[PDB]
Amino acid sequence: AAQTNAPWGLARISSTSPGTSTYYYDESAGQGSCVYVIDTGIEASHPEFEGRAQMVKTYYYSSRDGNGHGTHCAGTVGSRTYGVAKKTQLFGVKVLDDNGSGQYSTIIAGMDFVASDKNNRNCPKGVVASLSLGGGYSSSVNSAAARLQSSGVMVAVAAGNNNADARNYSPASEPSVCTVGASDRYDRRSSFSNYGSVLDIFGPGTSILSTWIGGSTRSISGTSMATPHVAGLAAYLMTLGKTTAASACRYIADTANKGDLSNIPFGTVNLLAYNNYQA
Repeated sequence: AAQTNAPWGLARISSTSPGTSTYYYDESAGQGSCVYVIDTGIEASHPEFEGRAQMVKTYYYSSRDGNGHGTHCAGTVGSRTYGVAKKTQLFGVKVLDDNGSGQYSTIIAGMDFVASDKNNRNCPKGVVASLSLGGGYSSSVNSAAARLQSSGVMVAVAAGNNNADARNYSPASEPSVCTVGASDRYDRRSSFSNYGSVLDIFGPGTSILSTWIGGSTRSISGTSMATPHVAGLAAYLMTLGKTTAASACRYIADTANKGDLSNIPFGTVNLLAYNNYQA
């Protein structure tokens, strides 16, 4: 399949070269996979989700995305127009309040919830979790991601937006999950994108156009918006049977576009998410 005038980030993960505008992808589009978006929630009524999005857990007075961040990332995972896996199921876990903040205990509880709730769902092609959130280092937030990953969920986490080594950030620094950094439309590391040895892969993260609350669209920048690109790709590749949850991060790393990024610090991997789709 092909999406003309796709968001540049979509076009980038189907292209070896920057600056293209068409998103090429297998038509299976992540059907049969599930991606938990652990965030502010999802405006599941957004027409761009076509009923493929639903809230399954909130840790606040409402399950509504009164922020837009979670709807934005869910859009990059599986929205019709702005999404990588346009057929995947999206489940919303609202661990961030409508101001984008959230305590560690509640983010651990949401990760612990996904690891169980997945056994309640139909995801024959496997389960992915996109975590477009972060904070200071925590062994207990790290271990929760490791538990979610070990339970059989592909865990993609943002590296953080601190222009620093991600090893001081959580869940970013947890070794076993897929720590995702942000690139930009000219194949540079995003000015804010964290780096370091713990990073496994880079994704489009600067000026990402996706869904927003109120049925609108918005472009925002952040490693939080690169994560859903890799989550979506993970669901995509898992639906294709190319990988599994346990090895999806390694596979995306092996099949990435190597060495395409500028201002990648020494010791940080130079790998850009890439579906390697051949029409």
